[PDB]
Amino acid sequence: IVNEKLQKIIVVTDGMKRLYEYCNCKNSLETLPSAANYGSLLKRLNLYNLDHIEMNVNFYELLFPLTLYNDNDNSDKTLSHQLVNYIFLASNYFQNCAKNFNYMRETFNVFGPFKQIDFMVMFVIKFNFLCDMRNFAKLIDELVPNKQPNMRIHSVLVMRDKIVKLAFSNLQFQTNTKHLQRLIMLMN
Amino acid sequence: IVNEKLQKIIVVTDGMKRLYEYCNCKNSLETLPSAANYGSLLKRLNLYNLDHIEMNVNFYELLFPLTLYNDNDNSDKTLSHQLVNYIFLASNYFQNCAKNFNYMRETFNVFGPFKQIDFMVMFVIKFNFLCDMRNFAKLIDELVPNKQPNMRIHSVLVMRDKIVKLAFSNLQFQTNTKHLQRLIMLMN
Amino acid sequence: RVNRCIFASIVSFDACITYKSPCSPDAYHDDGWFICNNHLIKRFKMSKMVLPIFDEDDNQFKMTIARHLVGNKERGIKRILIPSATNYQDVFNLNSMMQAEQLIFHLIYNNENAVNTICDNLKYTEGFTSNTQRVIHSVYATTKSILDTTNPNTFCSRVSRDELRFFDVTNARALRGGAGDQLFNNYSGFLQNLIRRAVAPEYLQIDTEELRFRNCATCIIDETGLVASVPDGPELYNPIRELDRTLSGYEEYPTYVPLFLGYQIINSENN
Amino acid sequence: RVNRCIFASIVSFDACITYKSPCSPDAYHDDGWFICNNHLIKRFKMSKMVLPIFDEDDNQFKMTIARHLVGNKERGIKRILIPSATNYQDVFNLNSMMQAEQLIFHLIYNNENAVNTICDNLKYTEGFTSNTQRVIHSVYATTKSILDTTNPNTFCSRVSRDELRFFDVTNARALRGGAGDQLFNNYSGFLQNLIRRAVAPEYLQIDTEELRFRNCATCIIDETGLVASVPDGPELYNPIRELDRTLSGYEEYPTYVPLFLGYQIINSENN
Amino acid sequence: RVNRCIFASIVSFDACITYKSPCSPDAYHDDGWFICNNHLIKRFKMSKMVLPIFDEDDNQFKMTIARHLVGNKERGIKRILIPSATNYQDVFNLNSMMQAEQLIFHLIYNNENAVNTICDNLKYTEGFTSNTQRVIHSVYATTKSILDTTNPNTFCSRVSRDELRFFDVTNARALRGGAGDQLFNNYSGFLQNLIRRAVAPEYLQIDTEELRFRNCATCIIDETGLVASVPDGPELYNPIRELDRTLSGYEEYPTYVPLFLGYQIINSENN
Amino acid sequence: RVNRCIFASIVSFDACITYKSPCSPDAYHDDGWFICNNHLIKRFKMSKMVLPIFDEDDNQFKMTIARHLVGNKERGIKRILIPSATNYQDVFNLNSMMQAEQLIFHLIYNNENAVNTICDNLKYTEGFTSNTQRVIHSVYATTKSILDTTNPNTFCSRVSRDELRFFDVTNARALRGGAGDQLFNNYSGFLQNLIRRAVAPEYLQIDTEELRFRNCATCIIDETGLVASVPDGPELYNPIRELDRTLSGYEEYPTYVPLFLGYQIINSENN
Repeated sequence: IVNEKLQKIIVVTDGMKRLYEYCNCKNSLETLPSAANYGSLLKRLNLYNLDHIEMNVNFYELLFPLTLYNDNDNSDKTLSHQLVNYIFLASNYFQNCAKNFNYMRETFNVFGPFKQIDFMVMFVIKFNFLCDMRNFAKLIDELVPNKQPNMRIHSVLVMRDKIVKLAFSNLQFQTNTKHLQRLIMLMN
Repeated sequence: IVNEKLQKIIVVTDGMKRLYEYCNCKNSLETLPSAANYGSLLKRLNLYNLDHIEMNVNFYELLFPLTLYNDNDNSDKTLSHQLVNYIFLASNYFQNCAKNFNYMRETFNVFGPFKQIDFMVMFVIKFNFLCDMRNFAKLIDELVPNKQPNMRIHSVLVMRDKIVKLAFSNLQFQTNTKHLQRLIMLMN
Repeated sequence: RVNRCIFASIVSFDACITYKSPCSPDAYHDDGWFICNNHLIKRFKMSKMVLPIFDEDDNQFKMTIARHLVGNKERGIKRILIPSATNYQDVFNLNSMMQAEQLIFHLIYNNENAVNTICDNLKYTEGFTSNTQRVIHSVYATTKSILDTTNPNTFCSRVSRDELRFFDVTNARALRGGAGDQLFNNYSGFLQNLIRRAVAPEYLQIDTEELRFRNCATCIIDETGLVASVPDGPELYNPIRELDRTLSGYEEYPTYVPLFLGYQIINSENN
Repeated sequence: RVNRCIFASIVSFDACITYKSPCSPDAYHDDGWFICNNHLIKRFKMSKMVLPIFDEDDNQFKMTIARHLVGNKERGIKRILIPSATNYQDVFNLNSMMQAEQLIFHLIYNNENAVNTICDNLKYTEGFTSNTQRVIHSVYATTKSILDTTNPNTFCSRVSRDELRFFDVTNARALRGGAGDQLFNNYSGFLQNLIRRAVAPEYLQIDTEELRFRNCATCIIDETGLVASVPDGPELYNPIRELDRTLSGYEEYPTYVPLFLGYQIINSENN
Repeated sequence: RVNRCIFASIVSFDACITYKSPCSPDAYHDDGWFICNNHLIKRFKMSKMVLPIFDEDDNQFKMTIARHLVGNKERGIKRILIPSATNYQDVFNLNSMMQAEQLIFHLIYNNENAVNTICDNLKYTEGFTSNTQRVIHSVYATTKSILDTTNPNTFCSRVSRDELRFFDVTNARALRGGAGDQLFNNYSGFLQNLIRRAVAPEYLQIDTEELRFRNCATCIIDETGLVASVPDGPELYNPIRELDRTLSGYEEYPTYVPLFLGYQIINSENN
Repeated sequence: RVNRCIFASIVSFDACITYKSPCSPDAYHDDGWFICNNHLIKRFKMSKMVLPIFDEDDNQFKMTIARHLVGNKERGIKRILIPSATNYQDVFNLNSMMQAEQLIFHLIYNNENAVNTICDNLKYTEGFTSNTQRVIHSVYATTKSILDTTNPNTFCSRVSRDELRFFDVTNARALRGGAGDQLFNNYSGFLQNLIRRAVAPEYLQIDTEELRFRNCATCIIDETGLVASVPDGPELYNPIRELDRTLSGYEEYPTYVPLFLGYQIINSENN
């Protein structure tokens, strides 16, 4: 059920931070990623394989854990509004990022020619998003696994998620066979 | 370089098969999951969590590697239309899986109440499709790293990815506090 | 045929001095606004206007939109347009207008105690029983008749929750966005209808499409009500021979400041 | 009485096929621009219009301003309004337009190599010395006599504080917002004058008073010239019976998005 | 006013015996088909028909489509509508019709060897140089003046690469869906044009929306050319008083098998 | 000459305000259908039409066939044409339409409890005994009069076990064909007759010949009532000038969705 995904995401945040990712928390999500604020992170990550990163993102599923949260009864409208503003902010941020990959590619290439610059930018975006989610989770009070949902938040999430998925799908791009032979040997 | 993606998808598939997933690959892509083929898989999976799974599928990213294999010059038209047909087939299979998720959930949970039911169903879908993809890769002849784009193939892939991702998006959901205590204490 | 301005039913129920009716003729239209343009500009710094939405097939569709009347040097109180129940009596100098206007405002903000006080204070005047009581009943009934339609609850709710006009995407640096839409719902139904029909979304969401009319918001919702001040910057300009001759009419692009705030989502089902 | 458009002298220097002169009558006005509105909308994505600056004393003062001619889905070169020196031939594919158009564009960008190549290749054609030589001389002379006046006035502006036009993007963080101030300054005097008269600043400072018109930028300067890409967000929309019956003249408020970028400074003496 | 059928210019190149021309006036319509339906039905088991596409706002759009004429018990050779260049000579018994029809088929099939053989054989016959030389010259000129227009290439390719029609989206455990579309790319320009105009897509993709006009495939491209065979099952039936009286006209819904095969998508810029 | 629709006897038995009976002129015909076309389309997503079946001896024969009225984007409940007894009251909002319609449906689905509730609630109304009771008798009696013709049992069974219309040949992925066929047997005689005449067979067996008309099915039957879903694919499109000019009436073959389901076997003695 939902509690499984919630706890899994919490533990994933904790463990991924413990292994490699570290708080550069001076920067929030309100604006684009700041290469000047990530030179050290880029240099660190340049010495690893990032090819498992992919251009898509499960924004709807990613924010689904935060969906199930409330105290007993509707004490105030603060929770739902806070979440709505968060959702619209996230949608705008992702769309602007997707629209402006050329600017970031140029900016991060200026710091040096690195092969995995695309995956670097993608992970920068995701890490900023994760830190902002970490803070907003620090804001909230309590969650329950009763899985009582809200229709309006659900619809807003679905629509903005469709926009985000289409925006990332806009990604198109233009322009060692011994490894193919090795694969064919391995399968056979 | 795109060849990074080539080798990355190849090695990810190879290692993912090596670790736990044993090839049960006789069935083709023109069909929906069959319980008789996956009962033992579900039973063994029950004890290993799969919440890592993302509901969405990177259709275009998944199918991009096999876009770029072609002997120099127009060696044969067969590869082009074979790839196009495979793309359409996978698209329709994914569409039908998304459309009829409830029936498959029921047909697979009839054998036992698990907490990863839909997770296991999506894992089965992805694993069977990936086995079919590995067989199709075993079908192909040779590749090149020259990275020549094809407007026709790319346009087809883009449109199909848009449709498939939207259909996946339409998937929705029916509309222990010490965990959050630990999370907040970690955050502070 | 029938005027639809809330203040159109203003009556100087002194039994001696008659009341005026300066409402503009257009108030009788079925726009949905419950205020005549003259009342709109007098009681608030607002001016009704329309924005058209075209297409590639030459289709017509349009919505209401408001306009500022506040200048630049005006600060603080003068910058408040539609205050909340907390700060309206102070900003509208209730001891200045007709008692009927005072009753109207107390009703607008659900100020029942002020209603009862004004009623039982008027009761003491001589000659009230003749016609002043019937006039006060008529005014109260007219106000309630205007109010009930806009309310979502009503008697038989004709509710259609299809327009997702959430009213807040401002990128407010402070992570306190949870106040804009937090308000605008604790208000009177008439206030909510007026603000909905007054300000048009900068970002439009229909089905799968996204539209942008203004790159950045213009007004903002705050605890003291709607305020016509773009956040983090000086206010916008408000203007209230040979070179001109050679510069003939060239689509002057009027410089007055409209209203722009919030996001609109529309499902396929809604009309 | 005399037209002042560079394209107004466009002529097919073949002596056989007639040439077109679509320049509108307004191109005879010495208002400061140097393009006929027809050529402005044809070659560029611009449409002349004026904005009046009033005050509280009802005084008239108007300034030139431009308008978008791009939709939403157009990308790449289509988003460029005025290309830079390096990226003008590709966006204009000069090989497809008339040779006189190519010569005029080369003169505008001061592409001396292209002008010399066109001239010495035109030396080869037969009948050139008869009339095509004199036609090319007339075209070149007119182009020089139009360009020349601009360079002093642009130069003098680039000398002293009289009107400090800063193309610095507001809200310095913003987006790319490149300080292409010298890329503009790398434009020819005609291009610099055209862009100055086309786009107006968001903040204006007269004497000591401060005036603001837009809360955010509209266009942006890039290495590919002036591109109408709103910073930090999707581009704005460009539009290019019963309910309509009840909606009368209600201050239509044109929805097309005009140019707004940069910062201006006004000294007391300017008029 | 002028017929636009390839077979409409059939000429008996003997200068003695007259020739026939049974083309109906339908060939004068510029619908995209270049064969009078008489010649199409006579040579091929097809018939012109158009299926119009509607919308929600009452907008009209129509697209061409073909119709089967083969029977049920008819199997094999007769089942083929458009045979391939490999298997067209045998199925159409070129030794049966006039040599002009054979020339037309060979030019359509780009059988240059047959054209050269027919020309050099016609050289020998007595009286050929009198009139038959120029007769065959004019016939060949007309044939090529059609063929080039049919092909996308011509002197310069006037191709509208906007509508993407695949023609083979089927999946019935063929295991070689990639083989089903091997042809349609070896066909001549006119052959490809005619086959595309004849068969309509079961699935249509306009940008973001998905539409469907059939449940399952109708025909299929075979190595021996186009065949009026429905895959995955027995062939559908082909038809070639009291109850009728008591059941008046109720939209008969004609049953003759139409054409449905392949997949289509439209780009963003296409209109 | 006499009306033969179930909804023909629909009445608003208030003794003050009359009712509506917009049953189409075909309502009087003995077409075998027992619902007038207007009420059939309004209450159900069905459209009566005629399916002509010919032969090689030029023999005319037409069989009952319905047509879809549902679009594509509609999902779940809306795709369900004739719901079952367990899933019709929820989808048919009985408390909305007039009581007589509700009773009609209750009889249709054997909902005696709702008939008793309708009667006992109707007893409470004033003026009931005056004419309300007589009209409830009239409506109920006429409805039962239609029902008996529809129902096969009746008093004397006029059933001819000749047409083996089993209402499934689908080759479905799941081995539940014996279950889909197992359904349709819980439906009343009216429901079974209506579903029989609505859907035309795709496979028909008379004597020894095997008839086939569609390569694949059209709808499917579930316990939740008659639902329209093409097996294993997208939903078929529903529609609900120069090219038109150049394309004349060419057997348009309109694509409105016809129904198809079931395997038909006809004995030699059957007529």
